[PDB]
Amino acid sequence: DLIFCRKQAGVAIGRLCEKCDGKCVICDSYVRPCTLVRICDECNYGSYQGRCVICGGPGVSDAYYCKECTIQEKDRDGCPKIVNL
Amino acid sequence: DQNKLEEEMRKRKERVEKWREEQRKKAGKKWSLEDDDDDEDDLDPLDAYMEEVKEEVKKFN
Amino acid sequence: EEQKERKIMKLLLKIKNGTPPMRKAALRQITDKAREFGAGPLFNQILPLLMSPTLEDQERHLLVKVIDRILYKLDDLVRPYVHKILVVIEPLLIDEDYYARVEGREIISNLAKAAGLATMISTMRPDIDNMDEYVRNTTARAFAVVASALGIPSLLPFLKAVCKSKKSWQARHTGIKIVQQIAILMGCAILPHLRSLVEIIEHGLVDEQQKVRTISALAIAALAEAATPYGIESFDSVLKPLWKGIRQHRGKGLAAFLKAIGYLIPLMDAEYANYYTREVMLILIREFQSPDEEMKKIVLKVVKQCCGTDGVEANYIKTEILPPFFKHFWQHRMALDRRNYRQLVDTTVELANKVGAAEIISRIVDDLKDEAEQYRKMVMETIEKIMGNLGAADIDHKLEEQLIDGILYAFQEQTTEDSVMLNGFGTVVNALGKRVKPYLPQICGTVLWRLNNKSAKVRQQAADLISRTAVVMKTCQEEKLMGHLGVVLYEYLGEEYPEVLGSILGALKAIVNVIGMHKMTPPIKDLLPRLTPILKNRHEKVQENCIDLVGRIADRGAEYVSAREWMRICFELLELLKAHKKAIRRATVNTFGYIAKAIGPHDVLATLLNNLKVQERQNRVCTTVAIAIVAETCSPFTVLPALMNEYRVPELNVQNGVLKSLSFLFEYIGEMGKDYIYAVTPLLEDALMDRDLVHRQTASAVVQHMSLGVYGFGCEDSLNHLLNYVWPNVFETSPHVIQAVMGALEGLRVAIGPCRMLQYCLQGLFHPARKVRDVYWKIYNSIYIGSQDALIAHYPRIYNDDKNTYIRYELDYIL
Amino acid sequence: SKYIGTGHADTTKWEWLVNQHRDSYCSYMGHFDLLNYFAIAENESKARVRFNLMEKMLQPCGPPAD
Ligand SMILES: CC[C@H](O)[C@@H](C)[C@H]1O[C@@H]1C[C@@](C)(O)/C=C/C=C(\C)[C@H]1OC(=O)C[C@H](O)CC[C@@](C)(O)[C@@H](OC(=O)N2CCN(C3CCCCCC3)CC2)/C=C/[C@@H]1C
Ligand SMILES: [Zn+2]
Ligand SMILES: [Zn+2]
Ligand SMILES: [Zn+2]
Repeated sequence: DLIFCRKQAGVAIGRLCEKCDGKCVICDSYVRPCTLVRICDECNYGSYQGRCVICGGPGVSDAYYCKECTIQEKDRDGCPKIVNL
Repeated sequence: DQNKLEEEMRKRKERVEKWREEQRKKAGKKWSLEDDDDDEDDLDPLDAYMEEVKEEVKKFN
Repeated sequence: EEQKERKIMKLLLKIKNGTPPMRKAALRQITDKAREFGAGPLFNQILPLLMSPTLEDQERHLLVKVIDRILYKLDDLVRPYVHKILVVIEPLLIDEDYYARVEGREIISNLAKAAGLATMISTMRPDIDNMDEYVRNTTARAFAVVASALGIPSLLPFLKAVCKSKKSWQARHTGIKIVQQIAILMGCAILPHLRSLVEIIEHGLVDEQQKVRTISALAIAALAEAATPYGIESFDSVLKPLWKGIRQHRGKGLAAFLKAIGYLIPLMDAEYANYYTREVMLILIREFQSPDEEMKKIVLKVVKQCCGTDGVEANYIKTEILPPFFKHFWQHRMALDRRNYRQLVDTTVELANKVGAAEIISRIVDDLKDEAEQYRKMVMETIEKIMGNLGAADIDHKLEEQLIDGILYAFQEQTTEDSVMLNGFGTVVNALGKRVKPYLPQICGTVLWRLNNKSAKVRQQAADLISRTAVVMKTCQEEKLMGHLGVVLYEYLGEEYPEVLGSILGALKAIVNVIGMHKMTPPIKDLLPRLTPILKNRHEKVQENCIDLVGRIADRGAEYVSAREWMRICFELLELLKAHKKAIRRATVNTFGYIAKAIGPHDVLATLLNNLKVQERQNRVCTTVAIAIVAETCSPFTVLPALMNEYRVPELNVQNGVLKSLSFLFEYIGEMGKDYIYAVTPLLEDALMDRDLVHRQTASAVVQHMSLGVYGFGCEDSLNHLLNYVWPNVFETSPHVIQAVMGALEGLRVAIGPCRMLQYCLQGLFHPARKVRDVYWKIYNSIYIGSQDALIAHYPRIYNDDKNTYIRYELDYIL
Repeated sequence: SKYIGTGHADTTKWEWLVNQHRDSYCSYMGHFDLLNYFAIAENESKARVRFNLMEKMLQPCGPPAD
């Protein structure tokens, strides 16, 4: 049930927690963070305002795509928030 | 060295106090804009327009 | 049947405690169901559940969305219930929770759109004249929400009528409050209707009732704040009454009128701004002496607003405004007053930002020596803010002497360790720069006295000060009692408090990082063996600072300690690449790079290969990272032969480690790999011909990282050669192998181009077997989603049949 | 599957060919110098070529089978 949200991303910036701080959301790499992550409006609302996009804990820093995912334009899909059903 | 550091502090404190002594010799009702509470002290165009509206609502019903 | 529809509209429980798929399913079905259910039962049940005392936030959000959707469909049937809904949701608009307010406003907006304007007005009009002040506020906020939903000109007639009511002053008050709430809620969207609203509310400034005048002034201030920096022609019929009122009024109404003046002044030109400032300024100077504190806050805000415009120049300010300001506001009574303290600091900083730093700084710097420490911290805060915003250029000899003496006396006279004095000292010294030569002996004596003893909470603050000021400490060409300080910091290396040890290590690092290893007193061959046992401490600040210090030492003083101890230190650092914290990992990477650059790649690489052979998973992964680091700092030419010689061992689990190391190496070096693709190609061939599955999976990962690493560098020959060996693995059922194969194919799509991939897919797209078709259409869809545009030039020609035309004729044109 | 133009093991020749014709026409509308080439080749105004391509967008390759 690890599925990405894949909704139209807005102006909200994705956040990472203390455990996931250096990670890439899509491929889980740690090398060369390149592009700032954007999330949709339903992922950024109320109690969901600041939360890790990978796990859902309290965010502390910005989420980034890696250079490898940026080269393949994998930052052009929807909201990359991990959502469980 | 520690004794010298302690001395330097003592002298600075003494100089400040002397300067101060030298100077000294030379020399509510509560209200809020968030309330309408006034302090102590104490045909029509609204009905006509209301009558025009009431007429519209009655006609629709 | 009645409870029929109730039992079936328990759909809202289907949604409340339910799964997301059935959530949206029941949402859609209840949306289709709403018009037939009827608003009566639906609301009769939902408004209690929304009135539930312990509902959640997102449950409330989903309920609000349900309301939105069931309100859109049933449009004109909601009228007979509007009143009821309002009594439930006219609260939630003055709630201290922001999202509760957003949800209430959204609900009222959808309700106003569902119903009509006449219905909302007819249900909301009786509570316009109410005496309970709690109702007249929610009514005004709801009218503002309705105006924001249905538009301003649709409500303009009702407004124009209600604030001309001669029946009662409560109706006029509530109408003007509606205009004010409309401004507050809509912001800069009121600009096309500014003059209409202003002419609707302008006659209240001269009312016989004092509450109407106050609310009119507050509404004018709200409109002027929403309009900035545009709109002054629309505020023209208010300039005369407002100023006559500030000349005649006194008290609460005077405060409202002054707030209005202050919000209106920044909209004028230099002439009017300059002319109007003089008038309101004599009035404000008179009002400086007021006992009330709300009045003081308003006066400070107006002074800050007016002194920030162009029509007011520094001459008039220093001549008329500064003497009374500094005579009336700068007393410790202001310091214990926590309400207006920040306001005073901001007003003073923004005054200095126009009149010049020297005058403000002097007038308050004589006050740095004071019996009260609250008044000391206030002055220090203001001074360091001004210093950070403008600097110390026009500060002169007398002012410099006074500043230094004051900050020194304030540092020593300190009860509790505060960040205020620390930051003030730091920024003052940093702004003075190379100018403070003798106060450098003085400051060194002061920090020596503070660092000598007293509970290590003063010592850690002194260490922070050293860490932040050592740059200007040494750049002034002074190094000796710098070493005297370093000796004491060294002696303060055994500390039970990790917080103080972190600051000590930071100060030591800032010293050794700024003074040269040359001619410096505390020997490195003494500091480093004393330093290596601290690397095993478990505090984050201690660990980070220790790693940074060892890194600096290895970068500059590498020739002072044997290579064996460096090897031990790097083997110990190996375990810190697993840290849960990012700063620890960053510093560890840096320090490992420095140590590898220092002692040479050969021995560390031999040790790392031995360690990769014999350990558990996480340690082997960290060893792989370490090999990649060594190969990046010392060119991969020095690592690749020894790593490829290890693939020659005839034993599995050794070759797989070499392959994982090559994978991470290429991923880590990226563009640097363009010179090394020819060297690893036969090894990847061998690994791709192997029967072992991990061999082929890891070789595919290597191919992917190598492909994405070299892109635009002309390495297509080897990549096509390797694709010839990767492609036969598309008929693999193992999930990990096929995942790696797909990754490698999508990397080759970028490095090699989509034309080659389409050429590999063409003959299988229409194969008779369904397995081949499934695999090839998956690959083709992956190629098509990325670079759909390039494929236009690559499609093969397909001839027309009898029924259909397939040739693209435009591309056959020949100019 | 949600992206328009992708295929699967049951895709026919007609669907494939109309997909590539449709995105060919869109690529012609997008690129400024391809439309120049066509408008010089057939001696028409560029607005006319654009309108002709939009009109051809509806049913390229003729109506489907059976
Ligand atoms: C197979 C590898 C493993 O997945 C491993 C990375 C990781 O899974 C383990 C778990 C764990 C916690 O032990 C380690 C995780 C991550 C690391 C050790 C990375 O470091 C960090 O997290 C710290 C932080 O994210 C930044 C580190 C940094 C800058 O070195 C990062 O690499 C880079 O950004 N590089 C490496 C490439 N380098 C060159 C230099 C030229 C221009 C920039 C790009 C190319 C620039 C700097 C990765 C390092 C560690 C793998
Ligand atoms: Zn990535
Ligand atoms: Zn997390
Ligand atoms: Zn999302």
